[PDB]
Amino acid sequence: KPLVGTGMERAVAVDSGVTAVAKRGGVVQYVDASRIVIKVNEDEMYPGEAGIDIYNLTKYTRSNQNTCINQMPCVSLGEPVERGDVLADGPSTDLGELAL
Amino acid sequence: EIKELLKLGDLPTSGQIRLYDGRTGEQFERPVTVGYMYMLKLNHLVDDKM
Amino acid sequence: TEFLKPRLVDIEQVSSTHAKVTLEPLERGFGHTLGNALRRILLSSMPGCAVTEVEIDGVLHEYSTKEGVQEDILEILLNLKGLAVRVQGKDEVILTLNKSGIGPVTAADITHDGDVEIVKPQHVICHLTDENASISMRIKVQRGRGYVPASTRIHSEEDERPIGRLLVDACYSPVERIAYNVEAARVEQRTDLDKLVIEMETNGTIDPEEAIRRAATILAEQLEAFVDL
Amino acid sequence: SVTEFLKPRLVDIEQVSSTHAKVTLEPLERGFGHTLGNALRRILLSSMPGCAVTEVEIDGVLHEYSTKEGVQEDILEILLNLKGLAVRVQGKDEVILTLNKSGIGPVTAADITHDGDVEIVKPQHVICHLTDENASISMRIKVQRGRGYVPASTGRLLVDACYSPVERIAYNVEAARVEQRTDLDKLVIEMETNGTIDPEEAIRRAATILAEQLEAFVD
Amino acid sequence: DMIKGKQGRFRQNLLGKRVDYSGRSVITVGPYLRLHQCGLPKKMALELFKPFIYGKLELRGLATTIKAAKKMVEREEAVVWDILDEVIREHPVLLNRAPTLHRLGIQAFEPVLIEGKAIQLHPLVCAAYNADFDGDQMAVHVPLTLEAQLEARALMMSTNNILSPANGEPIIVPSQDVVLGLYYMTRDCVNAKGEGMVLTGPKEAERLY
Amino acid sequence: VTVQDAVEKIGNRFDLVLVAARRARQMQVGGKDPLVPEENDKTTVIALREIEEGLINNQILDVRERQEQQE
RNA sequence: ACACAAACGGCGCGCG
Ligand SMILES: [Mg+2]
Repeated sequence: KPLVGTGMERAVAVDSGVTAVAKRGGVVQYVDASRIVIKVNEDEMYPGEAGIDIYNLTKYTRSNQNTCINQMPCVSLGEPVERGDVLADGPSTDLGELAL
Repeated sequence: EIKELLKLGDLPTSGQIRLYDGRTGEQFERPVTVGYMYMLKLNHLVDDKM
Repeated sequence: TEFLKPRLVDIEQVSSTHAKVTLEPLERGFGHTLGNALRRILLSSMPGCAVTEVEIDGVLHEYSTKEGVQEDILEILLNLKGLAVRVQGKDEVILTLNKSGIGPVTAADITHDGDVEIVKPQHVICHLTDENASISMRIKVQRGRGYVPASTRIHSEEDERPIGRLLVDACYSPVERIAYNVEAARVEQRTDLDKLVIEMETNGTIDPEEAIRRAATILAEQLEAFVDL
Repeated sequence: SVTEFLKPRLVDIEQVSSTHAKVTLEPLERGFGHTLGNALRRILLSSMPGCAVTEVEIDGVLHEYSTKEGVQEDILEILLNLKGLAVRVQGKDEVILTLNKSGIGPVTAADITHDGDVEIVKPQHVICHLTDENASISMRIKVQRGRGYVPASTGRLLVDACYSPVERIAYNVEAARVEQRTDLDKLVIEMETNGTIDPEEAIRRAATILAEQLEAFVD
Repeated sequence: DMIKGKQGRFRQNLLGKRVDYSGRSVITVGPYLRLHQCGLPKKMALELFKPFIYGKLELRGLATTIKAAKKMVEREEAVVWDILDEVIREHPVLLNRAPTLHRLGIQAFEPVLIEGKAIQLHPLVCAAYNADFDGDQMAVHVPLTLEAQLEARALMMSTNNILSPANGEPIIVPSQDVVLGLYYMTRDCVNAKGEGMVLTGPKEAERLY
Repeated sequence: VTVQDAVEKIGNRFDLVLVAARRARQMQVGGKDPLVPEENDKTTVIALREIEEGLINNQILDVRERQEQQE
């Protein structure tokens, strides 16, 4: 991470879209460093819907400039998350803080 | 505010410190600037250009 | 010839990894002279026990994924590089660690043997996150001094490196921290006799007293060369 | 190898002058050159055991800038001039010396009232120049045996306690290739001495002194 | 079109052309270097002098044929390095920054071999080259024939070019850091440790300091 | 080595190189071994040393070749 | 038979 920051670190990482985001208010139950799956609060569970959201992390893959973009987890099973929370860190990020 | 934080820290409000030559163990003359800085690597490393 | 020979008058294991030691009595300016040299020698010269090998239960490269684990393979290598151990009367050895089910892993989990020593069993190793998940890895240890990059090592070995064997950089030094202070203490019931104190932090793999004595012996080797003119 | 380190096969004896021989070492384990050079440097100026000249008892001259007639240089300069003197004293820890000369002429260490149990590096060294034929001066001077060096920070005149017979040391550290790598260092050393002990032999003594300290920690 | 203008043969090919036995590298400063010397990486050096190496190998008789010589070089064997040192023992080399300002922009140097990949330059010279180490690259060429080698050593060698040609004045005036340290050294302090003694000469002055 | 002095003997930069090369090729493949001692130098330097002494010069070289032709 | 090897011309972005 950067030590002496300016306040843009959270925002840039989130809008960049390289990091994973909690699409719904939910709690975590799985980890494989390749996928993350979330159990969602009833208030956002839809009547004819599973009640769970799963994400697949992008792994080592050449960028347009020949650099890897692999994503990494930053959570644990059973851990709660608000909607919009940072789910998985990407390159040059930690806890959704821009870290060049 | 920075001065107070240094005092709250463990360093003089000036931030400069004495130092010693790693080769000879003798002290350098008067304090010098010692600090922690954020540093970046640019995508231009030598082997990719030589 | 008025020199009084210093001695390692006291030793202190202030912490299980951090230690203090003092030398006395010392002639004028010698404390600085010895202090600088001993600091320099210790950091460079100390012989280390370090790990450089990883054999795993099926992945084929550093960048591979793993079923039901919290982290990627490469991050495992970083943790292993951080891990350190002491070995008794040996030059190299292989260790293995097996776990299954949802749980975090620590150095204690290793298949330890009495002729091997783990400095921090609580040291963190990557976690398991599935009921059917399991890990069974093997690692080799070596004795060396200094540091070596992985690429240079294989090119020196030149024998076939089988798939499933992963390479890490050797960082042998058992210690990396040195502070030493010269002070005046009473010998000959007079002033102008110097007292020296050293302190260091370690990965616990060596006895501090052995470190200074081993280092001093090493310095004597180079010093003796100057008589060879 | 795990507890073995490379050692130098050293060859260089270049006495551009007998008072200073240029010496070189190779190969050394990476970084040892600075360690060894600094250690010996600190030893040579600070630790050497030697004899030093510091005393003047002289008529009327209370202090170094009080002056007298018959000599063309000031007491201040003369005190400087005699400090350049270098002498070997056998056995005795201190010796007192007398000088007495007259007339227009330069005065040399040879004029010194001496025991014969004492030796000069340069009997031809000059410490006085006399102004007139009637001019004559005489004084008592002291030689003292001691370890190292001190300035004059210690009815009579006194000067620095410069026991060390040496004042020059330059050491250089540059690399040389082994058959397959070039990370190893050379050590190149130059130092200058009055010649009471010629430079080379003193170096072995310098190592000797350090060795005595390390031997306590021997394994 | 092929003739006229900037893309024409005149500029494209005739008055400037690609040359074999050339290389480009990133610059670095070697304080240990003497003014006449320059440090270059082994990797480039091994490539640059292959024809020379082959000759010495066959002069050594170790290589039965050119292809054998080339085959051995692939090894990068110790003997190759031994021969390379012998070949490079005094061979001058050309270093130029781009774009050149003036004839001082190109000067000759004697090489020393380096394990890394940057090319090392003497600090005093680089100023004349106007080199700024914020990432500047540099190009290297080797003179082949006897005549060129003498030409390079006689004229281009750095020791020859201490004076500017635009004005008969030293271009070698020291750097910012070199000058400042001396400036600090030469300054005086009204009162200081050890002040007020009399010294026979610099010899004891150095020791006392 | 760096000369900056032999040029005084011959008096011209360009002539120095031109004459030196003429001599150099002699010791290179032409025979006529070096006159100055050898210190594992290269012929360019070795010949350069010969002029640096003022030992070799164009006039001597002109004499050397013409007298040698003989039979 | 003791021997060749993969660029022609544009565009964008950066570099000192
Ligand atoms: Mg630049």
